[PDB]
Amino acid sequence: SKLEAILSQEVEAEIQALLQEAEAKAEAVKREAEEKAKALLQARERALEAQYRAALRRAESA
Amino acid sequence: PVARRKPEQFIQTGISTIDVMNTLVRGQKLPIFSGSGLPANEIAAQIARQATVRPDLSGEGEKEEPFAVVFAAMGITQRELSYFIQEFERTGALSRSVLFLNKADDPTIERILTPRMAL
Repeated sequence: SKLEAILSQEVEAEIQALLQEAEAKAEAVKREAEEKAKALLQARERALEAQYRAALRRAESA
Repeated sequence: PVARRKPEQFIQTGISTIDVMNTLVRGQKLPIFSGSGLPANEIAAQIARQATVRPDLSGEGEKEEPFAVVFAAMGITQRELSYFIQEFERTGALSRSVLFLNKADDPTIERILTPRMAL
């Protein structure tokens, strides 16, 4: 009765915490990836570009 | 002495050691004390590739200066030799340089001739 009303509401607010909790931890993983990759594609851009200009230099000097 | 003008510029050599404490002024006499079986040469070469004036604290740079070196040893091992060469071509600053080479195997005496010749 009133017994089951309180039991519902008690369980229901816990439901609301599980669902959001998993989700945000998923999104943060998702967003970690976006950063992780971005810094890598940048890092290999950097290195190759310098090794390009400098490479041509050694040729130019030849 | 009257003809000499006091030093006043310095370069960035890329190692703090010098570049903070001691300050490698242009046209200086710097001896680097080492022992055998220590990294004598390497460290020298580093300087050769990072040596550069500072326009930032002035108004004058390498837009007003090129750069160059003259190297000689006076006999060395072989192992030091080639090792040396590969850092001039990969910098490529070899062109603008002069090499005197006596290898440690020629008649000994020409140890005392050679410095001056280059100098």
